[PDB]
Amino acid sequence: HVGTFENITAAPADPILGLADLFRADERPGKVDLGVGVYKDETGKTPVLTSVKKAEQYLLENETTKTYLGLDGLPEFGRCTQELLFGKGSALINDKRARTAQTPGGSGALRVAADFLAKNTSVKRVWVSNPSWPNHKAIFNSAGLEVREYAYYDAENHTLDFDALINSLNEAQAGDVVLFHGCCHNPTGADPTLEQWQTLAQLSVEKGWLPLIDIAYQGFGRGLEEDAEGLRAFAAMHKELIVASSCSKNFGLYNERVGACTLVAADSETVDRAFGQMKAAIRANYSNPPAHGASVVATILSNDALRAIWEQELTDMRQRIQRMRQLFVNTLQEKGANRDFSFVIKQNGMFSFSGLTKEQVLRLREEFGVYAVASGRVNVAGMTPDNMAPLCEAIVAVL
Amino acid sequence: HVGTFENITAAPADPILGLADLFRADERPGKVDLGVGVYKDETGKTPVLTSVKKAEQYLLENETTKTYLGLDGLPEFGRCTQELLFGKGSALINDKRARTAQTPGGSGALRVAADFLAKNTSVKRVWVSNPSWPNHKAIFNSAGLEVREYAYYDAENHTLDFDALINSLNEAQAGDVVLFHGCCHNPTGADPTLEQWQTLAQLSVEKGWLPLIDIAYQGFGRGLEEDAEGLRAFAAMHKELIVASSCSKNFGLYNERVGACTLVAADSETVDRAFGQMKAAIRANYSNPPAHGASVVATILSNDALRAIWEQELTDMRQRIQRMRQLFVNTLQEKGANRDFSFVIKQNGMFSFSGLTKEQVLRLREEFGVYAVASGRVNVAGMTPDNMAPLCEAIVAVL
Repeated sequence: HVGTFENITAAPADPILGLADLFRADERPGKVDLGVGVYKDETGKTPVLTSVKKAEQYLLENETTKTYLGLDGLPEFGRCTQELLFGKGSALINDKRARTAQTPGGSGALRVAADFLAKNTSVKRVWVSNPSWPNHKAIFNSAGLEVREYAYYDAENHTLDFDALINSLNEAQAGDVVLFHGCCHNPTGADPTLEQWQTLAQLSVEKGWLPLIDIAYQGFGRGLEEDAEGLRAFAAMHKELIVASSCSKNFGLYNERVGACTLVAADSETVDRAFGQMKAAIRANYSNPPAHGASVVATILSNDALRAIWEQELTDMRQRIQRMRQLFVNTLQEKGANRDFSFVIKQNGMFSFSGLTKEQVLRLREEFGVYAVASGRVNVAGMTPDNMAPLCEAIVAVL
Repeated sequence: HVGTFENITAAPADPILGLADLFRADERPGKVDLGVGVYKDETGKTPVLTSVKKAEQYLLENETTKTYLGLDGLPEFGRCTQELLFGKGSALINDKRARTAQTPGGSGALRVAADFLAKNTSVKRVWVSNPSWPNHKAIFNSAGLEVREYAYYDAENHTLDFDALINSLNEAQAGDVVLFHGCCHNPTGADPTLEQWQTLAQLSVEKGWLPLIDIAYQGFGRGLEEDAEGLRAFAAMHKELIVASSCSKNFGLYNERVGACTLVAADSETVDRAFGQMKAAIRANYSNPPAHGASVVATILSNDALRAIWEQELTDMRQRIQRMRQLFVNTLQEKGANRDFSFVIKQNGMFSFSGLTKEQVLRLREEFGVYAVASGRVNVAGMTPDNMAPLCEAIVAVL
């Protein structure tokens, strides 16, 4: 009998992993990795937040069981998540129109949403932005859902081409899902203004789309509340929506897999009915979600002092990112960049498209030891006041 | 337009939660919960193990980042898992034939295995015992795989009807997956002898089944090494295996979602191809597995002192369960039970089928506050020296 695994085709090499290997083997002292996918501080570290360490100590000292939680996880974490998303006192929460399942990361939430939609609704198609966050397609396709892209970023002029966006969405049908990044669009950093969000929300009601908001950077754009404005504009106008939220970045809890899938429906009866089926989707997957990270988040958010420490940590991250954005632009100008990069200070979060070609990206790595991903996406948190001049000189040299 | 969620039909109520609800509302003091699905100690608690607390303290002190690891999780956890499953000096390990992805519990492992099989192999069918763990069907069905049942337990006579088992498996085709519980069959507690495992292993090679060993109770039957005998009998004889392992029960890490999916193939290059695609299945699901529980397990197993503590704790759990089995039988006899329950003494792990009718189970609950599941499955870890007499008196009264 031939082996069941004998003829499996190798998965394509991960170009990201390959760059990471090359980088760690690179012995040049001047090397700089702008391709990284997580936050880094000024020293190049991705530390455990102090608020998280404190919460973990509290759990160490107080947890008396690790017995299974329900399929939807820790109720307190669900409540905290809904408040972050919709605001405390939200009419939506008061009307009991939202149900939240804690999931292993926003990634887990996206897959749970995908499986739930596939098994219980007529949704066939999910629309995502161009450029897309690479992982959306794999997740939705895995559940049997088609993924299509709508117009979003004007790469030549470095803008969110809103008119192109709206027009391209005319192709989306009632009952399709349209996925928007809540804030800090990954990878462009180009977000709708509030007016644009309101226009999108109205359009979604007129066209009958089911909005899915992927929000993994609440707090990295302009602030916690500001960053939720778009989501809330949608929540105000829609009877239904899905939110896949993450605490990986804003709590620095990446590997603990802390996020949630929130369902909103027209009324309590409907959302409860839907949620029962979402729980079934969870039962057929990983059964119940990992407690530690969600416990940490609930612990931080349900304590005034810890929460304040965390909010400052988040503000510090946001502001370092903004500083690097401004310093990048100014240093490019100082180094004689032959064109303007002001778009960088108009963009939110750790990622922007540099506008560099793949050839320029290659040249940057080979000649200058400056690493970016093929798309030209750079993580400004990979920049520091000490590495900024040489990396900008390098960029100017390849323009 | 409206409601994508409006036409969703209600999930059937799950009687488990229903029974938990009933139990919770039951204010009677004599309550005995034999329906629970986790280990409980003599005081009726599901504690965090001391070895685990020590490991968590060490992590708090030493961890400096929670940045994403690979989709396969923590390498050291993978290695320790493999060593537990296959033993020191395993030729299989020496030949580099195994790869392990840390997953969110054995449940996550089973789903990942299912998705990996569905997307990359010709497996159409997974065979499970009658009865088996209730979630197997949902998990495999979710991935598009049919689930079929093989004969296993003779409920009238309280035996693993091995001849019935073997014959029923003649229907399993080459390339089908056949799932066996590694030890402490859930829910019967009836395990194959080593000779029976060897017979199954040989049959499996002859018939070309892909064995999937679901092992969630290693150490609860006869001991760590003994409980792996079955798995190892399969490993000795097979070019390919999948193991879904869990640390939920033997480390008391239930809600941290610590388990693994281990692929074994004919050789290193083959298992690498398979493993790459398993990683893709993970990427389309929850992406990274949750670090905390796996870090705990790796910390314990890679330290001689901590490991020795953990093994003693595991022995204590195993031995308590065995003592309750013995005590249950002796107490029923002394209480004049109108029949023999001696089958309970030889069964392995925390579960047995009591043989009580649903009428008797209902009466047990309504009249005596003794809670079993409708199937008559009892969790003997729900028994204690203190509750044993009234428990057995209630049972005698309903016989």
